[PDB]
Amino acid sequence: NKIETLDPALIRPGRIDRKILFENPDLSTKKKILGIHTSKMNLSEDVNLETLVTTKDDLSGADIQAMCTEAGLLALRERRMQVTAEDFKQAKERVMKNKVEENLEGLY
Amino acid sequence: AGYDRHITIFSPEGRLYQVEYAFKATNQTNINSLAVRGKDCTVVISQKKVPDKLLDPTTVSYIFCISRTIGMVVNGPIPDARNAALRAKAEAAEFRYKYGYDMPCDVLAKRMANLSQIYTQRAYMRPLGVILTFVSVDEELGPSIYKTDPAGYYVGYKATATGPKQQEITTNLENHFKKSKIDHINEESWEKVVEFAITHMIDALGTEFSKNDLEVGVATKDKFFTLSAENIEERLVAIAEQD
Amino acid sequence: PPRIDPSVTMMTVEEKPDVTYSDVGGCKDQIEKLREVVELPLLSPERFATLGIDPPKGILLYGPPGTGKTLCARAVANRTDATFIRVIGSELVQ
Amino acid sequence: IHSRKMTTDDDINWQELARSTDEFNGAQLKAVTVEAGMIALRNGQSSVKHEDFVEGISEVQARKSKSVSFYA
Amino acid sequence: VEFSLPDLEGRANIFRIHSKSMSVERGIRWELISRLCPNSTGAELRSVCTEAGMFAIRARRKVATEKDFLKAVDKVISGYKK
Amino acid sequence: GTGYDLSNSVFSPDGRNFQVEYAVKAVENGTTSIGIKCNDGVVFAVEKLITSKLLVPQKNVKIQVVDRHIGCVYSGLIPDGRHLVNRGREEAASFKKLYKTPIPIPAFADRLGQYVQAHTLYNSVRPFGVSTIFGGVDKNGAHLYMLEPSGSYWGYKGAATGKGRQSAKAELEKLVDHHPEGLSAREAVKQAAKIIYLAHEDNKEKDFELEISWCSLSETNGLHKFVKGDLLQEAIDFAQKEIN
Amino acid sequence: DRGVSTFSPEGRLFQVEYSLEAIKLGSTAIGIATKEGVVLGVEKRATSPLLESDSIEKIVEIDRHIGCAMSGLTADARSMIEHARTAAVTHNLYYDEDINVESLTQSVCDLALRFGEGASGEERLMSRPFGVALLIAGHDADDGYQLFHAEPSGTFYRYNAKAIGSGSEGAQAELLNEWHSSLTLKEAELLVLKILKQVMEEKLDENNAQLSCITKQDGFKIYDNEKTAELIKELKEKEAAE
Amino acid sequence: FRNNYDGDTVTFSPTGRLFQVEYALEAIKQGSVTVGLRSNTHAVLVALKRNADELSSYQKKIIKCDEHMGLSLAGLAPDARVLSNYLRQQCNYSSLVFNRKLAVERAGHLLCDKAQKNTQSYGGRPYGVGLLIIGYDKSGAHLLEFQPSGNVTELYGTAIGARSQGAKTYLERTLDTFIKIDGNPDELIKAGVEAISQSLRDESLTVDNLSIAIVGKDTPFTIYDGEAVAKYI
Amino acid sequence: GYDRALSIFSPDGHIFQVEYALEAVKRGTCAVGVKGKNCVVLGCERRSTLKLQDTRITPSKVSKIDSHVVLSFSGLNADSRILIEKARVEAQSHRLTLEDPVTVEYLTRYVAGVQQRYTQSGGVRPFGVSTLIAGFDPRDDEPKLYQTEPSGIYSSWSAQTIGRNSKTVREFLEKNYDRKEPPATVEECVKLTVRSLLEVVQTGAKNIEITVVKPDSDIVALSSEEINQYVTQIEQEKQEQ
Repeated sequence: NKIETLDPALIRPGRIDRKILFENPDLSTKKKILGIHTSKMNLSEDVNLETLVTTKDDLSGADIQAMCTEAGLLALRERRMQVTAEDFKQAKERVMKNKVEENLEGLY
Repeated sequence: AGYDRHITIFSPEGRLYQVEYAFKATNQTNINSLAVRGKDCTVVISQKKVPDKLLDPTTVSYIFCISRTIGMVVNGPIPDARNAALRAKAEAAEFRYKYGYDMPCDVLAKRMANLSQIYTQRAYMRPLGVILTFVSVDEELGPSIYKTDPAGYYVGYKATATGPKQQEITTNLENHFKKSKIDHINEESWEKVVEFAITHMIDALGTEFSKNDLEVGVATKDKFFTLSAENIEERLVAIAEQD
Repeated sequence: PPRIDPSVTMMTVEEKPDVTYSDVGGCKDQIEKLREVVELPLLSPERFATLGIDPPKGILLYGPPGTGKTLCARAVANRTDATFIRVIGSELVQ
Repeated sequence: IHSRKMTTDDDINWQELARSTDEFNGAQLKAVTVEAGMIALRNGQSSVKHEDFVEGISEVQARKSKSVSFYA
Repeated sequence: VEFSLPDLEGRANIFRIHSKSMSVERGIRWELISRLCPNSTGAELRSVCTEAGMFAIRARRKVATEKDFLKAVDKVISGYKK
Repeated sequence: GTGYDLSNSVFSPDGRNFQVEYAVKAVENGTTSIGIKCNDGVVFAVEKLITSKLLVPQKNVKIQVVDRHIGCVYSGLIPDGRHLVNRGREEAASFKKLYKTPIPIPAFADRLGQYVQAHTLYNSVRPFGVSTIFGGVDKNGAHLYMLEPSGSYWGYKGAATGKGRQSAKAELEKLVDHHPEGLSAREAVKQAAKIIYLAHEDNKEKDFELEISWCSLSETNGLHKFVKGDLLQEAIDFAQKEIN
Repeated sequence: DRGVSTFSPEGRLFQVEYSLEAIKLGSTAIGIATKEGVVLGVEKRATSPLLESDSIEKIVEIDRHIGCAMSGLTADARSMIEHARTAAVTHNLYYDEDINVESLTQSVCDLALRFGEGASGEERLMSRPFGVALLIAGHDADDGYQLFHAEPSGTFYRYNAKAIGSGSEGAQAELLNEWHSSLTLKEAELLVLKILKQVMEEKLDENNAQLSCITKQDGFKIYDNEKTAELIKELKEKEAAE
Repeated sequence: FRNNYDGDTVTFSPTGRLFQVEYALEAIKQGSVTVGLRSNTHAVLVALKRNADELSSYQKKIIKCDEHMGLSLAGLAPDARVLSNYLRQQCNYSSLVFNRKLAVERAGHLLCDKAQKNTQSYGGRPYGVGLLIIGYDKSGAHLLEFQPSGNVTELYGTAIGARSQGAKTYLERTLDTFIKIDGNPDELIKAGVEAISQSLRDESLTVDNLSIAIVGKDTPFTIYDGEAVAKYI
Repeated sequence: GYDRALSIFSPDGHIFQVEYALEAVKRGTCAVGVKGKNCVVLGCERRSTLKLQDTRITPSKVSKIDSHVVLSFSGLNADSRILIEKARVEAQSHRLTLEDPVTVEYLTRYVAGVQQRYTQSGGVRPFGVSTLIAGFDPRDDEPKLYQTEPSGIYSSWSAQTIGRNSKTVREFLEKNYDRKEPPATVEECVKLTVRSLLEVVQTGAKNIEITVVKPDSDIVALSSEEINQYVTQIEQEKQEQ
């Protein structure tokens, strides 16, 4: 994650010229992470992976996994084994609001 | 960081450090002066130190003359003393310019109080390292003592003191006034008042001085002057008799 | 002593290096300083015995590493056909 | 003293080389002999000429270094 | 002996030596390539030659043309973030 | 928390300004100056550092003058001592403007004192690191005062400052017991030359130049004059024989 | 932190040394002073292809016979131009004469000291000096065509061939053997354009490259995109053979 | 210590000296060298002119503020014009109200007043430049060496800048020679050439590298350039 | 008399106050713009988080200096408002003495000249907003769009966008617009403006403000429903594949 602490002698410049940054996932990558968790997760016929990724804060792999995790707690409190489409939308707004909202509104 | 002791701002303890260090500069000369009041007059005595034999005893004075009535006693370095001396002589002259009669005793202490505040309130002016003491004879309340500290505070005093030994001088002045139950000393002639202040001064200090080691100011009614070297010597010989 | 480790070949000994100008070209000041104390004594050392003085006991080279500081010693050693022995401080620490 | 180890023609004048420098300690004066001694070797001279010591003094060191610019 | 960063004249002969081993277009000028990159350690100049023969492959060129060094030098400048 | 010496208004925990103490060190690094206070007049004497023979004698004089009736001399930096005299000279014409009378010594004493004490109050200005010694003759007599970088001055029967002030103060105290009444202006020039040679022990690395000037009543009639002619020649040969 | 009045141990100022760095990070103004005239040129260095060359002008006109260019940061350049034309246009009022180019350069260098913390050699203050390098040309009836350089430090010299900005080391290195005494107007325009193409990063065109000429009778002139392209094709034909 | 004691020129040091005042002297030594001499009448200022390129010109190092009085600068070129402009205003003020030529002794008193104010109040800085000023009056020639710290001293002749001690060697032994030469402007110029020649570690002075200015009673202040100095080379 | 200096020189030769001032422009509200042969268009946006804004009481982000001259800004709002008033006062002075309506070239060098003073004058903070000056000239149908920067450097741009995600949206203006063939229809310039704003803010029916500038001193301000008409036509034709 951080190359400033690594040994500059171990870097040996000219042998390794490739430094690749991190890019944000698109609509295609986010559906891949959802397909793993929602496979065993119960969902109705109205649950689609395209609707959830349409409006999003562009979350990383940690928050996307936590989005489907919070959606499962709504069914446990209501004592039901079938998660409807309203739980995925309700849990998506909670995780989205826990990262970036107004960025401390300002700048005149 | 260390701006509390650099410039004057509100400290976490609520104290101004820059101004408090100016009080410690008052004791650099180690001058212990007391001010006593007679019936119609007031007499003040200040210490005089002459370390160098080349010093002129006539030029060195710790007690200045503001006017023909109000005097001034300053303990500290001369450069900070002349800062308050030029203003005291000017404000005393500006009074009779817009009014025409003599400035009372408590008025000069108030005029110099707001000026000493300018040094404490404003950061670009450092507070004076001297303490102002004004003694005179008021046309109404008679003898009065007003001692203006560099803090800009003034209040009436019976008999005050300064210097590192002021604690020993004050203790002597407390036991004398509590027996007579009066603030000042009741005497007709002003020559006996000089002998009264020297008696309480020697017992508080514990040493003796010569005519060149002391400066005795005398403020009479509607007149003010300073005893010369021959007049101070006469006071030391006169007090030697009897007590 | 039980100090003998037959690892002493870990260093790099290059006799008569064929590299002449690699990183040395373009810098005039660093060349002329190493010509008098290296190229001359490795060529005609007899003139220094007549000169009366001796070459310096050490040469202090300080600056960014890998910039040609090492290759500068190989350039001056080319004309004198001197054996270049480099001791890497990374492999020196054991 | 540093000129005793150096092999020269003994033409060195201590009055000329002393005023040509500015505030050089015992360690800096020793480096002048080393630098000026190798200048004559560039022209193929075994000994060291007295003017070569001036060339070592006229060389830019310890004062302006390699930076010449702005005021002149 | 003190070492300093090579200037435009110092790096003018550095890129010409490294380009002698590789086969590129001789109708270019290496004094302009050294001008695009600011003062930097000579150890970092070796990585520039390794990036010259790379972007030229993306352009379907077996040799590095004049326009190939334009995108190659600008790539290593943003990587240092100095 | 350090930094008390970074400003003039900042007071040390002991109540002593560090910038004032550093101004005294600048006096010890400059050329020393002496003085003699007589009855009918005052005498000033100061030496000069001679770098080489290129210096032309009796041209650049560190002794200043206020009108015709007051001389001045300083020990310290050159621009600090000369600028303070210019303020006193410009204000001397203002006194003759309103009061029509020539400025006396006590009026001139408080004239220069108000400026030095003003720079200690404002941290944005630099105080004078020089010790000013002035004197002259007025209606009441002749007085000699010595100004300090801290703005402190009083009456002095003799004035000694600078680097050689340690050996100069010892000779000035001896002249008081030898002449309790007074001293002539001609003899004071010869005695001031011997004091200069006494402090020359630290200055022996280079040459020396003596500049002596005095103003009195019965002789100069309140006029600032420099010692020249046979008076200067006899004063040099008298002190050189007593010093060795 | 560090004031503008702090002197370096070498006798210089820290803020002045860093002010020259902004000049080498900007454009390059190349010019050559000859006996028959002075040819000036600059590169606009357009990053985005959507930039138009009409608004950006690095060569202004103070007088018919006097002209100057700019390089480096162009923000502070527009202030000095107003003051340079002030002492120039009004010189026709006071002395009713064309102001000397050397006299105009002294007025520009005296206005670069306006910075500082406000000790008074002047009334109003200034935050920082101008980080722009002004190459000043012109012609008079005494010494002929004159070419000076206005530095932010105030030092100025008369240069026969001067390339400021980032082309200080690159362009002046070739001016040693390519410049001599006898020169003409055709040789001056082709030598500046040839160096301007070599110092430019991308391919030179009629937009980013804008030349100029200093004539006695005609005065200061500006070549448009059509006249500039004529010298571009003419230079390629003469440099194609050997 | 070191940079800790510098917030400005006002802050003192335990050694009783100001570091910022001493930094102005370094700009004179590494700059141009100027030599001058006088006896009873005339004065000859020998100054050198440098540049940043061989294709450039040589900036004038001699400012003329008067017909009977002139000076020479070694130091910052643009910052020396600030002190000369004030000198030109004092000459016009003395020639209008007083209608009197400004003396050399009184001229140096007004020049040092500008640098002392910048070294006193906060925010100001002295502009380091060397000044060798000459002139003639009813008394004689006066050459006053001026320093950016406010120091001024009248001398027969001196030299500042690089190799200042080399030119002072000729003036020290010949001090008893040129002082006896009066009314001979040719020998006064030749004496300055031999003094600067011993201080040159770079190259010989050409026609544009040698700037000689002379002023006197019957001869006003003239700046020689080009082939005017070729007779003394 | 506040004399404290601000602008200094960095070790690299730049100014610290100028570098951080440009960061506020990229972190502010993004505003696009285009100009055709006979027309010039300046687009804006609005924050979609909490919107109580009423059309009557909401101040327009594009100020009107003159009938044929418009002024827009992407950046700090309050720091720009001071220059907006000074631009209209100067427009009154330029029309008073010179008897000429203020042009775009004169207004650009004025705003860049005023901002230049605050950068070179100690005691005043330079502005952090970059204004986009547009509009026409008297008896001139050629649009003049000049980009004013807080540093004081100005230039001409046919399609320029400053704000958040500026580096991404500028790539769309280069492909969808050509310098040699600008659109001559006032409706085509509006369509190119919407296409640049659809890649930043989703939806944006009443959250987008578009100002159309016409010659002969005419300005047509598109309403909320009129802007949404161009949004529907572009989105339906973008999804064809």
